[PDB]
Formats: sequence, structure tokens, C-alpha cells
Amino acid sequence: DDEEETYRLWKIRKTIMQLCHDRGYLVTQDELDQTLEEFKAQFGDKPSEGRPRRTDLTVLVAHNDDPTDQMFVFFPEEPKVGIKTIKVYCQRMQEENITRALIVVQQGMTPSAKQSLVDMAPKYILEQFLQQELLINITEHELVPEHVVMTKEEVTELLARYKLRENQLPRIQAGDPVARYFGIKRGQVVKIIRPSETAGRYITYRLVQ
Amino acid sequence: FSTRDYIMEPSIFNTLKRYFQAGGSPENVIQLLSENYTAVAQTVNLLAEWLIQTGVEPVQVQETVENHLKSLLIKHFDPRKADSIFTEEGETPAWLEQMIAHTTWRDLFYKLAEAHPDCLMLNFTVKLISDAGYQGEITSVSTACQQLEVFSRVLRTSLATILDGGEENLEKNLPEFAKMVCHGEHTYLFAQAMMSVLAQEEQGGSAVRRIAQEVQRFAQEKGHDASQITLALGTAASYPRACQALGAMLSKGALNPADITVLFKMFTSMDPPPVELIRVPAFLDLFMQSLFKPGARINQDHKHKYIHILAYAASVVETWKKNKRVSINKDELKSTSKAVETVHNLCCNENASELVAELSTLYQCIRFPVVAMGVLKWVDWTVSEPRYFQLQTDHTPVHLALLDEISTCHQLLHPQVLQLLVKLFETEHSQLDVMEQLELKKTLLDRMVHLLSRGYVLPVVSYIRKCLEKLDTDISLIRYFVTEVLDVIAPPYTSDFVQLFLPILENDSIAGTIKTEGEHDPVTEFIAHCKSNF
Amino acid sequence: KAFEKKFRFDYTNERALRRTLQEDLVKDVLSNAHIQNELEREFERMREDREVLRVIFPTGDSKVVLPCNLLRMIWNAQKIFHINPRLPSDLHPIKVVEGVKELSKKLVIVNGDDPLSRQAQENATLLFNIHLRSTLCSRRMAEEFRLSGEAFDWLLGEIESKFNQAIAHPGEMVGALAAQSLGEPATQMTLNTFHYAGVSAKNVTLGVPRLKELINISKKPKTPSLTVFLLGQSARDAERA
Amino acid sequence: QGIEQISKVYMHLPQTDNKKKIIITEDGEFKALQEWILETDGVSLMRVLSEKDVDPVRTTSNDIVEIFTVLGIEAVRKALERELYHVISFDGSYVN
Amino acid sequence: SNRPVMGIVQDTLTAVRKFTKRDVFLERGEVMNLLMFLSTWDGKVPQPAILKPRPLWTGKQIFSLIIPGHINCIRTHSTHPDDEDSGPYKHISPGDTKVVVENGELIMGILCKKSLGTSAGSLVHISYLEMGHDITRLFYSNIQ
Amino acid sequence: GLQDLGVANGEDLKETLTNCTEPLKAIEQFQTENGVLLPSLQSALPFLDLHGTPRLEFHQSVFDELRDKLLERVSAIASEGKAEERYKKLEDLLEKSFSLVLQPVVMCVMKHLPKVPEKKLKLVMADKELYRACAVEVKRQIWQDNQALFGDEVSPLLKQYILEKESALFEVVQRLTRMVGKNVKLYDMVLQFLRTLFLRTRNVHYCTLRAELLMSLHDLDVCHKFTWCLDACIRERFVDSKRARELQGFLDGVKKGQEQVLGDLSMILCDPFAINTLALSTVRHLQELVGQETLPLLLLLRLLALGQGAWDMIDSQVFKEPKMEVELITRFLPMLMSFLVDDYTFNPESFTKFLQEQRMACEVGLYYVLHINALLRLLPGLVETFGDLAFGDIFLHLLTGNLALLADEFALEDFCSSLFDGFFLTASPRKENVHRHALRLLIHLHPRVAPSKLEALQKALEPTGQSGEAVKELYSQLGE
Repeated sequence: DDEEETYRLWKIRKTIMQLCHDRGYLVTQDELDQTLEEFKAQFGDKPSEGRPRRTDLTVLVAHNDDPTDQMFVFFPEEPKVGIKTIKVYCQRMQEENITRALIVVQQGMTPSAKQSLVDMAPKYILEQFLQQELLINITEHELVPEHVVMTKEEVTELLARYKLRENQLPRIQAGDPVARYFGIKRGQVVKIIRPSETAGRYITYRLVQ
Repeated sequence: FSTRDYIMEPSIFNTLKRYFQAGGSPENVIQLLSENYTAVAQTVNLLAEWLIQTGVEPVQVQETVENHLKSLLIKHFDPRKADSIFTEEGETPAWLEQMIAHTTWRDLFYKLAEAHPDCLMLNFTVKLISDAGYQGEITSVSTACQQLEVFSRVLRTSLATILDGGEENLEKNLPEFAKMVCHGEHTYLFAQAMMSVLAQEEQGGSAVRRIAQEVQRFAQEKGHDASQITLALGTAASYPRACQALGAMLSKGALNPADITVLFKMFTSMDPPPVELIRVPAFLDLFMQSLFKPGARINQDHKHKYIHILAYAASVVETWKKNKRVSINKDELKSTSKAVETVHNLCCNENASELVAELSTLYQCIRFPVVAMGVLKWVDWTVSEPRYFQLQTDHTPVHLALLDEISTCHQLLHPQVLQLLVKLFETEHSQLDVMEQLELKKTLLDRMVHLLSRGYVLPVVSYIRKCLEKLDTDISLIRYFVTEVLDVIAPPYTSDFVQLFLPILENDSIAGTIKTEGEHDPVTEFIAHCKSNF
Repeated sequence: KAFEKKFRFDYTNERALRRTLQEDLVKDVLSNAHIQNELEREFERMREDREVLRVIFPTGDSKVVLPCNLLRMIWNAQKIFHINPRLPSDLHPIKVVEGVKELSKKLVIVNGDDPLSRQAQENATLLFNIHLRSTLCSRRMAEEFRLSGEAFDWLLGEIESKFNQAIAHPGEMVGALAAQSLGEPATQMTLNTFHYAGVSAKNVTLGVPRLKELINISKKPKTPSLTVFLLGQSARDAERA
Repeated sequence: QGIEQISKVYMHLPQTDNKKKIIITEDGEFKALQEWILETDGVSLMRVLSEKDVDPVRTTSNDIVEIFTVLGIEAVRKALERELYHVISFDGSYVN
Repeated sequence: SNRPVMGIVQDTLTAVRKFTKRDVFLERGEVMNLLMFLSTWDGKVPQPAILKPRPLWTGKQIFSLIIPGHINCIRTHSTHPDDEDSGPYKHISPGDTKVVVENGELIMGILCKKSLGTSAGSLVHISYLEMGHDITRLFYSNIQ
Repeated sequence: GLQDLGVANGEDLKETLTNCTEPLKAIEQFQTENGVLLPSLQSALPFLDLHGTPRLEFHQSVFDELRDKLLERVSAIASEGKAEERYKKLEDLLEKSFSLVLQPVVMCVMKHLPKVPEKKLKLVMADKELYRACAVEVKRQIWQDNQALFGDEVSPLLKQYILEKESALFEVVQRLTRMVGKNVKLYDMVLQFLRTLFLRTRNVHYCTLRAELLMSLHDLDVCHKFTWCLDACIRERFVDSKRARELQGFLDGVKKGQEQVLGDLSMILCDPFAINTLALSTVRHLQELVGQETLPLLLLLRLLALGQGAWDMIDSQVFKEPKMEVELITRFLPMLMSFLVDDYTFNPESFTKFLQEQRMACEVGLYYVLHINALLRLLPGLVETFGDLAFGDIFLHLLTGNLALLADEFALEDFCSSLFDGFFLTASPRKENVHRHALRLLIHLHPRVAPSKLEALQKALEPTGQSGEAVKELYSQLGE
């Protein structure tokens, strides 16, 4: 349905602003929360065979500080993205000075593309997602406790105070949905604040492995 | 000879007295005279009005706020220690001015604060209320009606309002109309004394007697034991034995075969007491409690006596020519006795195939109003029992069809039928499946639709409106009720009905109501009629 | 409004102050506004704690497990000192407030002056401190309990000692204890605990089988069920449901 | 119509107090608002949430692996706590 | 489950209930025999609740000797109708269905499992909490 | 006091009531009255409050004025500065100023006083603005203090900068307060004042101006934005390379203009934190080039940009400075010699002297980085070059390096540093003498220099005629 598609795209964009803002990229409140009718007026309400369609609403956002690093998203028209298309996206970024970008695929994306992204990760980091997984925020869920990335300066004296090495810390897998949402790389620390029925608030510390 | 003051000119009256004869060391007098060190605060307050002129609200709201602040300050610094002396010494310039200008709530608040002190102030307030064209519209307090004039005037106004309103007013102002009369039993007896005289006359005596009925009903649960007093007011006091027996009966609040035997003996005689003694609703209610209860079986030794007593109470007539009865009828009490006995045996047998089989004869018996509302009460007691719904074919169609028959055969029973049905609908019955409960509520709404069809329409629609507004039940029930209602209504449409039914119609997913009507538009026609009417 | 009326300890009403506290106490309280300011500060902190508790317990359940039973100790102390709360109290609210603050500093869970250690300390006893502050609020303290100052400080000492005892000792083999104390109730439980119902109810299949399939996380469980909530008027309406 | 690996679905109003939603009235009291809820026999999460009118906050499953695949590890730890507590205290036996 | 487990065996439970019935009356010789076995006993007989016409003690008096130290507790009997507390007489139970102990003395209430056994917050639990486990041991022994 | 219509009427009534009869009742009636106040309430007040003070009415009026200010804010938010609401607020403020000499008037002006035609007249009337100058952020804050308050703040800013420099030898709130009255004209005036202060200080004010601009951009910011972002990236990453590349690209993609590029370069260069960051980046680039063995190349571009920024302050309307590619090889030659010496140890002097004689911020930074057989030979050459340079910033960097060496705790290096610090204290001002005394406080860990160090400090206390030398000598004597 055309209305179903436009609604889905509106939700996708909404989740994307929420993701970026949580990640730490400056975004204006208007985009952070805008009405479905507002987006429909913006884009035509006819994604199917209409002036709105994929790659039209791709947005570029810079970090809150140090505007050198900026990130934008790719919206392949085809369901299963092509390796040639990802290479074209890479070249588009090459024209840009920013090495960070995201991709949203309607369908599963090729394992060859997976390997390609892994190979070109070091020079520039490109991350992919899927419609259904991004269709609803995960952080919103009550079951999910509060998550915060950590920094080197804080991790250092944290380890010093607790007289333990990073390995001893309880671990979390890198490819988990939460670590993917936060774009956390290996060897990075995340603190979790949770409501405990028996002590009110509990703090836990985790390492992305 | 001081000339030391910035805004103390207002207190110049006391300043002159403290200065002309200051003498000694007038340090305190000088301090009082120069106490208003601020600027002309009265002028500042006046200019506050000018500022509000250009402000958001250049209206009398500021004046009302200032008056409220002054009243609150007076209440806070009320001279309760010497309030009586202050009110009763002069009483000339303060009470008169307050009644003339600030009589809105100042006097009422002062009276209601304690009401013990300031006897002169209370008397002045009562006099002002009496002088006011609107009888004591300010002094509406349950503990402030301890004065003959104020209480009688307020009671007269309340009675006039109730009579002007009518049946629709029988429920809203009655509780607050009774809260003061029942506050003191001396006041209650005085009201009953005047009210019996009012009822003596033929015209309006029925209404006055009815008002007495609901008033004594309220007093009963309020805690009054004035059954003997009511009997004294009634003609039953003419017979000391009858009055004593009936007073004991009412005080016990049950039925005693030993005393009812005496009542039967003195009844069905050549000179029966004036039926007004047995026409009191309270004794009939005691009869209802004792007789038609699903349980509580009686020894039945005097079963015929109870049946005959009920038939005599609800059937016989008399012609009070100059307060003298010379023409009475007793040809219908026999049929009444037969029907009531049949219904009593139906209640006693406590069984369902035979109940359905005799249902046809019960329909004939319903034509007696007493039998109909006895069936109503027994059905209420049976249904209200928790877990009464365990086996159902059409959600207990028997009892609900009995209610429909009662409503059709007797229009005056509609308020009580609605009360029972709405109580049942409000009640949530657990131990049942959700779908079953939903269907049960739909069945209840079917009886709502029947009551509406029987002309008891405005209260039904009003209750539906109220239930939608507060404690929102599932929208499905409201939709279903509206769909059924639209079927039974055809033009013409009363304007008041259209107004009552309108707001629920144009909200809460209107389009969902129309699914496959096709032949006749359910809500489109009503909308067109409403547009034409308004 | 009820919390306000129950914990404000308003001082404007002179008669209530006379009934509760002595003449010297009421006169000093009315004279010193700073005491009133601190009382207002305590009330605001209690309001914030009330909001925090309405956050932490979404359920409307007030049943919680705490290392101390303040009401029982208050009861014991009252009859120990023969308070006879009919008479007005003889202690000022300032001692109550300072003593509760001092106790809040006395009880320790996380040691160290490190900011990370500091955050952890108050987080650990966050709930217990809220409970003790709510119970020992000056309003209830002076009104419903009416302890003397000696009873008050003795009670504070008792709380200190009891919370000292409640500390979990180091070196206790606690993982084994926890798992094994899970075992005994499992033994008590039986697969027949469920007597079924007229409605299928999704066949929860609670009991030892459920615990089994949970302990060894199973890819395919017997009755994988999903609970679903609707948003608004769609849920309100059965038809939309 | 519908999704796969999902058989007949039940609907009911939660009698139990914990399940039914609670609203903080302006006066401060919690009020328990009974409301329709659904139970599906064949669990397929992240596809129910994709649909319309589905609450993403209150939804929870009874399995473990499915929620693990979609909500990290803290989510499953908490949900496992919830379920195990439910089972062990169904009989009224309280465990610390 | 942070509860007491030693509880009270079935037989002594029924015996203590029938003993602490609200109307139990006992003779001088029987009381003088019973008090012997209380290990923690001070050695001074308590005043009877009834003196004239005859000296007649009460099992609650006897049990107050058993209860050690000075403890305060409230518990609801198993047969306690809840509406009683809602209505009047909430401090004088017609059925003595409110368990009330003050300063190591049983004031009014029939002891049952809900006030003695493994029920959480029970008299045994509070005794252990307040006094020494040795005190609680002597308490159990004397009860039995 | 204030004499509005009502004030003048009250004054006239008071003057006329001093004589000519004027009985009490007539005077009370003719003085003034409260239209809102009811006669019944007025009559009852004497019998209850015993001539109660009208201060309750004044408090109620103050509360009503606060509510009116809130209503004006609500109207400006819903009506978006509605013309009628603005006119009513202006009329009310004028009336309040005329009547009371004015807390409600000041509050109303602050809440809503934009584009007020009578705002200039009101400000002129409140020329003193003892409290109003700060209370009226709309006018006093918005260009009110530009004429004199801006200069006063600049003087306090200079004092704060001097105090910070003195403390380092041994702010944000003010900038936020200044920027609170943020408008187009306010920003232009602030920029002009900052440029004037930087010109007067000869570079000192440039760092403060750049920091203030960066803070304003970061918090409620709104080529300036690009410059602020580049500066923030450089500050966040001392050795960052992507940020440096982005900044270089932005600078290259800057069209030639009248004083714009000059101001950007001056702001970049005149920043002690910025200078330190540039020096650290250059040192890191040189180390990377040495490791890669690819000596000559973004390091050359970075060095050229740093030199242009440093030389921009010489004169206005400047484009850039010569790259000096040929001289780059000679400059890097000492680094290659030092690296070769270090490699030989783990397995010159003339150039250092020439560099020290030549004035080069890059040379000073390289010497500081180096301080932070072949190595021994290079060290004397570095010392000679630093002595030849003899700059104040070079002395500060040498003090930092001496602190680092003291942390390293080198015995022979300790004696060499003691001699160098003595020479630097003798040559430099009281600040240099105090720094040398502080270093010597922990210096002389060996007993063979401790008495000598004490004697040298005692001699320098007298030799340093400035009070700083005497203070340092007294502190050293007290310590030991």
C-alpha cells in the first residue's frame, strides 16, 4: 500500500533522527520529532511511483562538536543491494572528506557486500541496517536499561580504582542489537544504569568484545 | 503639631485622638502616626487598576480578587476572642454595610466559622437574609438553621423549588433539601407538622404525601426512629392498639405473625381503620422484605392473612366524604390475593422448567402492579447474588423478559427498573469469559432499548451519556446501543430528545457504526433531522 | 495533598504546635525562620523522593524488602522509655533532621573518596535512605511517635548497629547458596500444580518442566507464548481489538 | 492474512493487578486501568512490533532466545528474572 | 525466603492454641506444677487474673512468662474476620482474633500458626532478631 | 521621589493639608481612595486590624505585576510579539517609569522591550543606570554597556588573563554574561572590542577573543562557524590529522577578502593553547616523517599555515608568508641528526646556533619538543639555540621542559638544568626569576649542588631588583 509505504518511511526517518541524536550528532528538534502529516506534506505522500522515493530523504548530519566528522545514509532502490551500488556509494563518499556512513536495505544484503564492508572498514567505516530491525526503537523499550558509551579518560581511572583489567570485566558481543544501535567498536566500554527493585539504582559496566 | 506621616492620613481618626491628648511621652503615639512610612498605598492600589487596564484582563476580576483577599484577611484576623463584644456593641455601621455590599459570602463565612459567638452578629445576619428578596440565599448551612424564621423560610423556598422542578428535580436537590431538616429531629418534626397540614387539603396533598415518603425514607437510613412519630401524625393514632402495634412493627423493621394476627383481626371487620394507616410505603416495604425474598421461608400458618393484608392495602378504596368513608370496594382484593399467593408459591418452590411453564400465568399475574414489582424485587435479589450466571441460553432471558413485561405493564415502575438494570450493568461479574461478559452487557443494553421504547427514553439516554462521560465502558456497547436506538425512532423528533442524543452521536468513531445498513441510513437521517430542527 | 498534610509539619497553626511540642519548642520554631527553611527543604527532598519512587515502582505495590523494620524498633523504644504519647513531645525538629542526616552519612556500603565510589555509595542505599527519611519525617516524628531526645539518639544508635550487622560478610560462598536455595522450592513444586481450566489460557505449563526448559535455554520451547498490548481506543474497543 | 509460525490468538482483560496498566492520576494515586491484551501461541517477535497499534513499550515474550536475538543481553537478563520469579512464586511461595 | 524455619510442630501448635484460648482457666496446683519447667523463670509466681472467689490464673499469664525479654508484635489470627477491624471493637475483638503482645506480655489473641510457625515476621522470627539465638533456643524448649 | 500624576496629586494634598483647616474627615476623603476597596471592608478594617498596614495591598499589587509580566510573555509567545501587546507593555513601562523612580517597570522592560521607540529616551533618562544598567538586559544589556561596560569588561578580561598567566607561571562565566545580550549589533560591538584589545595587547587578547568566539558558537552560537569548528577539533585532538586536513581544506577554499582571512589567521595564531597545539602537531608530524624516512607532505603545509598565522599580527591586510622549501631541509637536518644520534646510542651545533639566532616560532617549538654521544651533542646545540632565541614563550616552554626533566630525576641532567635555570632567571624578568626559584626548590637533589643552589638563590634574590626575586628568595629561604 502507498500509505503503508509512506508511513513506514516516516517511521524510518524518525528512528533515524532518534538514533543520530542518541549517538551524538547535532540534529534540530523539528526533525527529532515531526508529524506524519508534516512529512507527508514534505515529500508528497506517494513513495510508490511518486516524487518521493528512496535516496530522496537521505540526510547528512555532523557531530555535535568537531564538525569534521559527518555521517549520512544510503537508501538503495533495489531490495537486495548490489556490490556495484555499494562501490558507487563508496566513491560518493570519496568525493566527501567524511569516512562515516550508514546503509538501509529493504531486503537482505549480500554476503559479498558484508565481506567488502569488512575489508574497507579500516580506511572508512560504513554500517548497514535492516527495515524491520530499525522500524522500532530499542532504547524506548522498558525492558532495556539506560546505556551510555564511555571514554578513555574515564575508563582508565575506573580500571585503576577497581584494580582490574579490561578482560576481567563482564562482556557483551559486538554484533548485538544494542551495540549496533550505538555503533560501538571492539575494546570499548559501556555503562548501564538500571532500576533495581531491591536497591533502587544499579550501575553495571560492560566491554564490547 | 507633628507633621510626620506619609500614608497615615487614613488612620487620622485615631491619630488625632492619640495626638491632641498624647501627654507624658508620646513615643508610641509618634510611632503610630508615622507608622505608614510607605507611600500612598491606597493610590498605588488604585493605579493597579489602571495598570490592569492595559494588562491582559482589564475587567472586574481584579476587584473580585481584592475583595476575596480582604475577606480572607478578615477571616484570618477574626477577633474571635472578643468577636461577640465587637459584634454586639455597635452593630450599626458594620453589619449594615456588610449586608448591603459584602453580603455575598462574608456574613455566611462569619456565621459558619463557629456560630457559637457573636449572637448579635448572627441575629443581624439572619435579619439581613430574611430581608433579602431571595430568602436566605447566602446562609445555606446545616448548623446555621437553628432559628425558626430562617429555617422556615429556607424550607419554604426549597419546597417551592422542588415543586417547580418536579420529578426530574426529585433526585438532585432532595438530598441537600433534606440535609438540614434531618439534621435536627425537632426541625424534622416541625417540618412534618406543617407538612401534614399542607397535605390535609385535596389539591397537592398527593405530592406532599409523596415528599413525606422520600423524606422519611431518607431519615430511616440517616438514623431516625420516627416511625412512631409518623404514626402519631397519621390517623392510626386514633386507635391506640393499632398505633402501638404498627409502631412496634416498624421499629422492628420485620414482620411478626403474632402482631400481624392482631392487625388482621382488627382489619377485615365491619369498621376497618382508615386505609391510610396501611398505605404507608414503609410497612409495605417491610411486607416486601418478609414475603418475596427468595429465601426466608415463613411458617405459612397465617399465609392467607398476609395475602389478604396485602390485597387490602393495594386494592380496596374508600370515599372520604367530609373525612368519612361510606363507599368502599373489595371485589378486586380476591384476585389480588390469588395472584400474590401464586407468585409467593413460585418464589418458594425455588425451581427452572416448571418456572418457565408457569411463566405464562405469571405474565397474567404481572398485570397487578404489586405483583409486578414483587416479581421485580425477587428477580433483583436472585440475579444480584454473585455467580448467579453459570448456565445461560440467552443470558438469563427469563428474568430480563420479566423486567420487560413489568416495564410495559406499568409505566411508573420504569425508574426502579432502570435503577436495577444500571446497577447490574455497573456490576462486574468475574469467573466468566470476557466474550460472555461482553454479550451479557449487550443483553443488558437490550433491556435499556426496551425501556427506551416504552417511553422511558430521556433518563435512559441521559444515563448512557453519563456512563460514556465517566467510567468509559467499551465503545462497542455504546455503538451497539446507538445502532439499536436508531432503528426504533422515526420522525417526528422532539427537540429536547435530539439535543440529548446528539453529542454521543457525533463523536467516538462515528463511521464505525455504519457497517451494512444500506436500505436505511441509521445516522444520516438523524443528522438531517437535527439540521432541519436546529 | 495527603503527603503534604502528612509530612509538611506546618508551623503556622499555633494550637497544633502547642498540643504536639512544648511552649519553648513552639516559640523557638516560630522565632527561627531558618529552621522553617530547612523544614521546607526536607519536604522538597521528600517530594523528589516520592517522584523517584513512583519512577522505580511502576506497580502500585508498597511491599519491599529492607534490612530494617523501623516501626517495630519505634514501638520497642516507646515502651522502653514510657513515652505516653498523650503528652506533647519534648524535642525540637532540628535535632531530628540533623540526626537523620548524620545517620545517612553514618551507614556506609561503598568506601573511598573517589567520585566513582561516591556515586556508588548513595546509589546502593538510595532506597533505604529514602525509606528512613520518609518514616522519620519531622511531622510524623513529633506527631504520631513523640519520642524523647534520649529515645531518639538511642534509636539512631540501634539503626546504626543493625545496619552494621546486616552487611553481607566477605568470603561467604554465595553463588552456591543462591542456586541451592533455588533448588528446594523446585523440589516442592510439582508438574501437577496446574489443574487446567475451561479456557485454554495458552497452556502456560508452569512448574518443573518450565523451570527445566528455562535452566537449559531451549531453542524450541513447548509453549512459546507472546503477550501483546494495544495502544489506545483500539484496545478500548473490542471491535478494533 | 497475519504472520507465519503463529497459531490461534486469545484476547482478554487482565484480572491480575500487575499486568493491567497503571496511570498516575493528577492527585498522585496510581489507578489500574483494565484494558484488552492479546496472547499469541506462536511467538514471532520484532514482526508483531512492526505492525500498527502495537505498544513497543509494554510488549514482552515468554521465551528467551527470541528476545535475546533482538534486545541485547540486559533485556533477556531482566525478562528471565521476571519469568523465573513468576514461576517460583505462582504457588505463593516467596523467594528472596 | 528470610523466614523462620524451626517453626512449631503440629502437636504443640494445636496444644498452644487450645491452651491460649481466650477463656482458659487453671487451678493453683496445676499452675504451680506448670511453672516448674520454665528454664528461664525468674522464680516469682505472677498475680492471678482472678483472685476472689478463688485464685484462678490464665494461660496467657503463663505464656507471658514464657515469652522472653520484652517484645511488641501484632498479628492476625487465621479465623480473624477482616470486617471486625473495619468496624468498631477493633481493639477489643469479640473473637480474640487479634494477636497483641506488649513488653514481653501477651495481652489478647489466640496463638496459631500465622503467629508462631514459619509465617514471615512471626513471633519466633522477631525474637531471634531482637534477642540472642540462645534466648530463642530456651524459648522453644520452654514452649514445648 | 517619583512624581507621576498620582504622586503630584498626593504631594499637593500634603502641602495643602499643612494649614487652612482641612479637618481629618475631609482630608482623608480628598487625599485618595481605593476604588477596588469596598467601603464596608474599609469600615471593618479599623475595628479588626487596628489600622492595619496596607502593605498587604502592596504585596498583592506586586504579585499582580508579576502575573502581568507572565501574561505579557504568554502573549508574546502565542501572538509572536503581538503589536498590541508590545504597545501596551511599552505604555505600562513608560507609566511606571514616570510614576515610581521602578522594579515592575524594569521587569516588564526585560521581559519584553524590543524595538521600543521610547527605549532610547528611557535609557537616556536612566543615564546613571546604577542598577538598571544590569537589570535591563534588553537595553542596558543590549548595547547599554557597549559604550563603557564593554571597556570595563575588557579591562576585567585583561586582568583575568594576567592573573591566569601569573598562576600558570607558578572567564567562561564572564564571556557568557557578556554574550547574554547577544544580538547582531552586540556581536559586532563585541568583535570590534576584541579586535581592539588584541591589537593593543599585540597578540595577548587574540587567544581570549578566539576562546570567547568558540564558546559562543558552541553554546547558543546561532566563515566564523567553520573557524570555530576547526579550532574545537584542533583543541580536542592535539595530534589529530583528519581535523587538520579538514582545516587546511577549508583555509585553501577561502576566497581572498579584505581582512577576513587576516582576522581568521590572527585568531588562530594568537592563542597560547592554539600555539601549543600547533607545535605538538608539528612535532608529531616530524616524528612520523622521521619514522617513515620520507623527509622532503602535509607537514609543510601545516608549518606554512602556522608561520602565516604568526606573521599576520605584524601588519593588517596580509596574505601569507614565503614557504621557504629550501630552508625546510636545513631546518629538518637537525632533527635527522638527533634521530641518528639516538639510533646510534640505542644500537649540528652550528645549525642549532643559527636557528637560535634566527627568530622562528617553529624553531622554538622544535626546541621545546626536543627538550620534552649524538644525543649529548644535540642537547648542547639545543641549549645554544634556545639561548640565541631568548623569547618569553621560549622561556615558558623551557620551564615546562625543566619541570619534565625534574620529574625524570636526572642527576647530571639535574645539574645542567640548574645551571640553565640560573642563567634564564638572570637574563629574564621577575617572572623568570620566580620560575627558576620554584624549579630550584625541588632541584639540587644531590648535596653537591644544594648549598650551591641555596647560595645562588640568595644571590639572585638581591640581584633581582623586582619584588618577584625577593619573594622567590624569601620562599626558598623559608623552605630550606
